[PDB]
Amino acid sequence: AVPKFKPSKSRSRTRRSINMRKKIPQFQECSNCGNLGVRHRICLKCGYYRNNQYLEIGL
Amino acid sequence: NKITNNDTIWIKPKTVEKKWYVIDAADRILGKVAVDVVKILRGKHKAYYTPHQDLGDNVIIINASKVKLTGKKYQQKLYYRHSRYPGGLYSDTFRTLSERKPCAPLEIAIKGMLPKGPLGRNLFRNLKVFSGSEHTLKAQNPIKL
Amino acid sequence: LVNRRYTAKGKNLPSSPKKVRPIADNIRGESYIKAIAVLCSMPNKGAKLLEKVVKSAASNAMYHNKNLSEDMIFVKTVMVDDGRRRKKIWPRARGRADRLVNRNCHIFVEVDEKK
Amino acid sequence: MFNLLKPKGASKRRKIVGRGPGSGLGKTSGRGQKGQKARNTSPRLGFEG
Amino acid sequence: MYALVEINGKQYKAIEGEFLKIDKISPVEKDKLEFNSVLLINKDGEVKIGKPYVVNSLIRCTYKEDKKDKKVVSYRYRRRKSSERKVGHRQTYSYILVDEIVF
Amino acid sequence: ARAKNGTVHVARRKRILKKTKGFWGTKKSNYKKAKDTLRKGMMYATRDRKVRKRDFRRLWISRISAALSDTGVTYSRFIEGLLKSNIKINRKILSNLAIEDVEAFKKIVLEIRR
Amino acid sequence: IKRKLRLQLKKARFNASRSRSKNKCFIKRMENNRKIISKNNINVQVFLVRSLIGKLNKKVKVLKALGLNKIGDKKVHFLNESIKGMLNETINMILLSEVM
RNA sequence: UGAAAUAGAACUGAAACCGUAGACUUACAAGCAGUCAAAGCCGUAAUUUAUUGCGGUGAUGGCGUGCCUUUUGCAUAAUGA
RNA sequence: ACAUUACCGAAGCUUUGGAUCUUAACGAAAGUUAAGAUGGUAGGGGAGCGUUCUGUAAGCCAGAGAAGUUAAGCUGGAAAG
Ligand SMILES: [Zn+2]
Repeated sequence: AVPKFKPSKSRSRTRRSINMRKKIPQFQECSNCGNLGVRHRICLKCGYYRNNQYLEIGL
Repeated sequence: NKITNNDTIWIKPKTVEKKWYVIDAADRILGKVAVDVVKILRGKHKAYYTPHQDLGDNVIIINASKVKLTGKKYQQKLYYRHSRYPGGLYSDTFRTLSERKPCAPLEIAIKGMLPKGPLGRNLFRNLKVFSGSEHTLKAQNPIKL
Repeated sequence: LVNRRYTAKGKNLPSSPKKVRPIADNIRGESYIKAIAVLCSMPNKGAKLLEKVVKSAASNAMYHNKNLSEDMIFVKTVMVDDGRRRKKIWPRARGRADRLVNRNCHIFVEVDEKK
Repeated sequence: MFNLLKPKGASKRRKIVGRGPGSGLGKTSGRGQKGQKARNTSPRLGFEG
Repeated sequence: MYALVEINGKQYKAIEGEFLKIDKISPVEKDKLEFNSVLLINKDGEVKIGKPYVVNSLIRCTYKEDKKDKKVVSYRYRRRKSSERKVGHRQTYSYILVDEIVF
Repeated sequence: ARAKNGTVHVARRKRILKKTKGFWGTKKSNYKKAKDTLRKGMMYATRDRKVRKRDFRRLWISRISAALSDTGVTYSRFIEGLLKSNIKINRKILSNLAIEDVEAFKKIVLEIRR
Repeated sequence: IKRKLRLQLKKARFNASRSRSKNKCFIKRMENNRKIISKNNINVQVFLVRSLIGKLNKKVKVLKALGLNKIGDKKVHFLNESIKGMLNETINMILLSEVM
């Protein structure tokens, strides 16, 4: 239940690069402000979404 | 100044131009046919033969279903294989193997006699075996042997 | 190689380089707008740290080159090195103690005018 | 510069031992393999075992 | 045109205007060399083969220089015996420019 | 009289690492693995320097045997006639000849068959 | 397969795998050597053709008394009873030619 | 400001270790990872100029049971890092 | 199985250089040639490399760039320079 020999840097690098990989979220520019917002989410900059106000963005 | 190299000569494989040789196997003996094929494939008939690289020609075998054997081999020679599962050892006599795959005996023999490794596998890629007396590589004008 | 007029550097930031490098990979070579959007969206500590450094680098470039707006800039290079470490103790059973390393990272971003 | 010019053979060097394989006096350093003698000792008293 | 010639018991393929690297030759013979043991001559199509030497066929050369090769190292060591030996070496070679092949 | 100055071990290690440049993995930078691989490599170098002679002579023989496959002279018989007719040309030379100028080698063979 | 039997078998096969052509060459050499030794009071040249490694101690001593230490050793000797006895002892490792 | 600001809370800053960029190679392959041969590609220098060298990578072929202790004998699945 | 003529095949032998040692001869010595002899654990003998410090040194080389690290190239039979 313990490593038998230290793995090679190749194997460690391969495993690390494959696992620690985060995927980009999709985007779609807001119809109101033109910001690039996450697709299917309220715009975090102007608050509109499909031409409807839902937030009141502060500071 | 220039020096006359008195060293062994190596010919660049991009200046060697591979031909195709037709070999008939009718009424010949399996081992002899395979030996001839291996000698041609390996490049051992050219003055600049080299085991490093692939410099020999290609071979088309026709009439592969008419190779003759001697002795009781037709009834007794066994071709084994293992599925890697436990107990999964399957044998196949020459008769049955020939009927199911007419080209199998000669392909197996040539594969055994060729060298081993990436170049050996490539050499076996350089070989075409046909059961009948006709082949589809008419576009290459193969030289008969 | 660096046009050190156009770059930002953030030293000893509170995250591990192993955790910040993938986020850097996702924005290397992208346009500034796309990279800023990605870093704002993605909810990672490394994402926020890169956001600050990238915004600062773009600010420096703009300040020194007044005719360069937010949409001619692309993130040319991004480097994430490892920084100081601090060791603290995590005590376990039977009087056994283990040392519990905390890693920091350096972040270097250079922007450049787009193709 | 006047080069004292020592007479030859006037000072042997030493038998520095245990300083490498190439010197011929390597790991075991002239003592042999094991036993009482390999570890500093020999029963002195004109001993015959 | 070329010659297959033996020098000090080593074959070489001599061509006119063209250097040969051979084993070091004595300082005494650093002036002008004549070699009389020609094994084969190919002249513009037709070839004469000696038994063992083609008669009335010489090669005349001018000594040029001596030159050392790259350094090689002979190393050996005995496993778990703590013993080894290392020796350097550089072989020396002489360069001779072939003038004419008396054919 | 303390005699410490450690400008020696770094020197040994730098020479070893200089000679072990292209090796795979950790054998190119670590001192211990580089020294082990280098030492076995140099012994291989000696052995193989002696083996290269055998390898090249074997290659020459195979090339000669290939160049003779055309005619009906098995090259054991070819060496036979070669010695018997007192032609002291070399395996390397014949192998190279069969490539550079095939017709000269063929003429030699016609001459041997006597 | 039992180790006793396989060792015996491997040794027997190695022993039996000798070539009759080589044996005939050796027989011819032995006949030539005996013919030469049968002479008396001639100068004979002795070549050493088999190594000293692994041979009997007595025979190594005889060969070093003849003057041969390596293969390829050349020594001329005058055949009298002493040299004849030494040659007979070590006949299988020498090649005798005659010095006209 | 200073001679130096990769002297800015620290001289010189090596190796282990972590990266970025470029060159070549790698998804039919069984490599104590090195050595001996060796095409292609890249860099450079000569000979007027596509062939030789020095370099770096390297398809492919031959060979190859880490090292140190202790042993009649260790690749040993004996010890030690 | 028995005959004829061969070939391949090792670091063995021969050939081609180069190094050391011993003996013998030549030579005023120095050295030059003739012969053989140089696998090696335990162990014995001999010759060197490198490090620090002191005298030589109130010398010599350094702010026109010293030690130290780093890159390339080169040299010696090895340490190494
Ligand atoms: Zn919006």
